[PDB]
Amino acid sequence: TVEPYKVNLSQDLEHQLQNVIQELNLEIVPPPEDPFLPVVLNLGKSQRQIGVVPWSPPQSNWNPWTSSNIDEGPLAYATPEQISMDLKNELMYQLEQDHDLQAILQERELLPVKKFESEILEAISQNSVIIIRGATGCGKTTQVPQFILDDFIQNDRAAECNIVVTQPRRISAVSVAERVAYERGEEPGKSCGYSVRFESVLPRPHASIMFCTVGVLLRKLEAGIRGISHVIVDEIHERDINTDFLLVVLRDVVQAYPEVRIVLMSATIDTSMFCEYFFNCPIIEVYGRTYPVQEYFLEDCIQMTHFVPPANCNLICGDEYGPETRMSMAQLNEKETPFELIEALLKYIETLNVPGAVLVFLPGWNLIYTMQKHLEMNPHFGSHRYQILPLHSQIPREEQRKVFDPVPSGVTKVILSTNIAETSITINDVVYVIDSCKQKVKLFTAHNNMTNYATVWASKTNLEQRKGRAGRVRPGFCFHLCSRARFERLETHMTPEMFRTPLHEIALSIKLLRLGGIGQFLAKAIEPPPLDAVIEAEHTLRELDALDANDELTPLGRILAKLPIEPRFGKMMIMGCIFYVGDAVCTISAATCFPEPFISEGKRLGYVHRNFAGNRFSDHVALLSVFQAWDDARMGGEEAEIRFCEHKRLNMATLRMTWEAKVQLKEILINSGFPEDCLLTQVFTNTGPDNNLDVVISLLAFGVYPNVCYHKEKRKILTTEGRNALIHKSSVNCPFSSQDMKYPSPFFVFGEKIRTRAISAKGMTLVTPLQLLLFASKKVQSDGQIVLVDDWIRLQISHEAAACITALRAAMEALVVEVTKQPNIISQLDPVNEHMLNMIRQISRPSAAGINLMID
Ligand SMILES: Nc1nc2c(ncn2[C@@H]2O[C@H](COP(=O)(O)OP(=O)(O)O)[C@@H](O)[C@H]2O)c(=O)[nH]1
Ligand SMILES: [Mg+2]
Repeated sequence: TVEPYKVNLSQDLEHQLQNVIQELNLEIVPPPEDPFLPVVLNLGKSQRQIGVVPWSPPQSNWNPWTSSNIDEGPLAYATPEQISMDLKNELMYQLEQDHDLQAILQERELLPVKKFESEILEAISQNSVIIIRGATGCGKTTQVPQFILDDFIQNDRAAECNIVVTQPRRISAVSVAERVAYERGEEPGKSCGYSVRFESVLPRPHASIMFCTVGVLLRKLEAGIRGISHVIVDEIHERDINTDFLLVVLRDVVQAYPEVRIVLMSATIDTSMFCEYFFNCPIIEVYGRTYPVQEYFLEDCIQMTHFVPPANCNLICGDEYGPETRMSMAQLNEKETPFELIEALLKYIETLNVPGAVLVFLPGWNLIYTMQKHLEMNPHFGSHRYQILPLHSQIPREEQRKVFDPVPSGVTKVILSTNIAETSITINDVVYVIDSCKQKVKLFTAHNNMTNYATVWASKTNLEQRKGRAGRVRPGFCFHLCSRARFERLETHMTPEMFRTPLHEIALSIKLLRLGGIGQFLAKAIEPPPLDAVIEAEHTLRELDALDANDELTPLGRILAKLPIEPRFGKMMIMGCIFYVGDAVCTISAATCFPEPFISEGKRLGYVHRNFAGNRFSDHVALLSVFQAWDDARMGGEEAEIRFCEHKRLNMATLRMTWEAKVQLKEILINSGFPEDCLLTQVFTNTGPDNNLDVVISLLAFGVYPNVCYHKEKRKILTTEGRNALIHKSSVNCPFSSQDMKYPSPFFVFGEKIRTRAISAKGMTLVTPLQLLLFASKKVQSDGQIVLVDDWIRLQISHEAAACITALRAAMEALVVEVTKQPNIISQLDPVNEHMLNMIRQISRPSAAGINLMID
C-alpha cells in the first residue's frame, strides 16, 4: 500500500535517452492505448549436443601441482631411480639426526591406525578403490597419506607417488597440511602442501602430498588428473556436496583407468551405500582404545545441577524425574540453548574431581561468542581456574592451535566448538562433552531469494558421534541438552547437502569438464539431487546466457566456470571490465568469499567505520574505501599496516586474503583475453563526483539482483515479495541512534536477504530509480504514466525513458555476449557501443535522478 515514487528526470536526459535508442536502431515497445492494458517493456535477447576425466600416472619431468613441465634444474632429465634414491637417503639421514623428529615419530606409532598399516597398504595396492572405516581420532587423515608415501619412498619408488587428499573444509585442508608437515619435520612446501580457494603453498613436484578443497581439484580437472597416483577423498560421511559430486567423477575415472588408486575415508557409519557405488570395494576397519561414556539428557542435567531457569518436547518428561525437574524443563524454549545450564554443568563437573577438558558443541560463532561472554562475566571462570577457547572457521590458525595445547593443573580447558570437532579434528584430554544437539545449516530458497542460517536439530548419528568425543582418554560424560522425548523425534541422519544446496556451480563444472548433460550426470550421483534444484540451476544459467538454447556452454559460461565465484558476480565482473572498472568489481566479488573486515562485534557501526562510507549510503563503497586506505597504509610496511588495522578496527587477515583473491580473479580474466588496462586500480572519492564509482554501483545492482528493497521509515524496508523487513544493524545505513536518516532515494540493493526472526537486508547500497530500472529489474510494465517493476514497486516516470533504459539493458547484454566471444574488443571498441556505454555512464550518476549527495 505505497504510492508510486516520482522520478525527477530532466527533458535534456529524456531526449538524450531517446536519441541513443534511435541512433542504435534499438527496438522499443510503444506506449499503450488503453491505460488498463499495460504493456511489457522487457525486450527479448549454438553448438551440437557421458565424457570421462582423463588420468595419467606420475612422471619425473612433470610438476602435477603447477600442471607444467620441469625444464630447468636437474629434475628435468633426472631418472625416477635417481630421484627416488636421493629422497630415500635424505629421509633416512633426517631420521638419524633429528631427535625431536624421532620423538614425534614415536607419537605417530601409538596412533590406533598404526596397527593397520600393512593391511591398508596391501588393500590399496591390490584394489583400484578401497574404503577406510574407523572412529574419529584413529589417525586416518594425518597418517594414511604418510603411510602411502613412505611405502613408496622406502621401496625405492618415491618418484611414482603423488597424492591428492580432498577435505570438505578450507580450515581442514590448510591445518592438516601444516600438521602432517610438522609430523615430517618440515614446513608446508616440501613433502606436503595445500591448495584452497585463493591460497596455496604447493609441495615439491615429486614424492609429495597435496591437501586441497574439492572445488580446487574440480577446476583443475578440465585438463585431466595429470601425474597423480592416489586420490584420497576424506570425511565422505559428512556428505559435503562437492565431495558427493567428485565421487561421481571418480567412479567414471576408476572404471576407465583402473591403475589409479582411490581411497575413501569415513567415520563409523554405514558405508554400504559407498561400497556398492564403487563396485563393492573392500572396507578396511580401523579401531583403538574406546572408553564407555555415560550419557545424560536435559532431564538429567537439570536435576543434578538443581538448575532453575528465569511440538514442544520440554513439556514431556518421565515420572521417574522429580516435579521441579519437570517444571524447570517445561520453562526452557527449545529454539534457544540454555546458556545458564551450561554454566551450571561446568560447575557440576568440578565436583566430580576428575580432571579433563570439556568440549561444548554449539551451532555457530554467535552462540560461541554469547557463551564465551557469559562466562567471562563471572569471575569464577577466570584465568586462574579456566581456559575457555573458541573453535570455529574464522578464528586465526594461531588461536586454533591453542585447543590442542595443555593447561596448568588446576585449570580446566573448555572448548566452545562448532561441529568441526565432531568428526574432523580430535581434541585430546576430553572427558566431558556438553552437546547443544543443534547444527548450523545454510538454507536458500530461490523463489524469494531468501537466505536462512538456520539452527536445526542434529541427528542421532551426530549425538552418538559427539558423545564418543568424551571417551578417548578415560570413562567420560556427555550432557545432551535435548529432552529424552526430543531425542526420539530426531532423524537418524542429517539431510545431505545434495538435497538442499543450489546446483548452478556444479552445473557449470559438469559443462566445463564436458561430462554431458547436467540432469543426466547428477542422476548418476550416489544420492541424486531433487528435480526442482536441477531445473533451478538450468534456469539460472540460461538467464545468465551461460548456456545457450541447446544447454551447451557459451563463451560467457566458460569464463564463469573458470571463476571461483558466484556466476552472477562473474558476469558483473565481465561488465566491470567493459566499463574499465574491473579492479573495483573484482574487489566487491572477492569480498563475498570472506567475513566482513569491519570488527563491529554485532553492534551498530561507530564513527570511524561509518566515515569510510562517505556520502554514498553504501556498505560496498565503505568496503572499497577501506581497501583504498589499507593499501595506502601498507606503503609504509607491515607495522604501519598493523597499526592502521588496529586503529581503524579492521581484520587485517581478511583484507590480505581478499586482496589475494582479487589478484587471482584478475589473473583468470587476463588469461581469458581481457586487457590489463580495464583491470587497473583506480583512485576514487567517496564524497565528490566520481563516474567510475557511479558505474560500479550500477553493476552492483546487477550483481545482487533480485535483492532490491524500498525504505519506508526508520529500519523498516519493503522487499520484492511485498513483505516488511529490517535494515541490518551492521549497515552504515542503519541509524546509529534515534536520529532518522534522510536518504535521497528510498531504493537499496543488498548482498543478502536473511531470515532470522524477521527479514533482514545486509550489505546495503543506495541506488537511484534509474539504476533500479537499468540493472535491478527483470520485468517492467507501463500504462503510459505509471510503471510497475517486478510486481512490487511503482514509479511515476515517462513511458519513453523507462523503455529506453530497458533497451540499454538489452543492448548491454548483447555487447556482453559479443565481448565474451572476443574480449579484446574492449580496448578497441567501436563508436556505436561507446555511445551506448556512455549513456549508461550518464544514468548511473546521482544527478541524472536529480540527486546531489554532497547536499543534505
Ligand atoms: N596436538 C595436535 N594433535 C593433532 C593435530 N591434528 C591432529 N592431531 C591428533 O592426531 C591424531 C589423529 O588425528 P586424525 O588423523 O585427524 O584422525 P582421524 O579422525 O582418523 O582422521 C589425534 O590424536 C589428533 O588429536 C594438531 O594440529 N595438533
Ligand atoms: Mg579425519
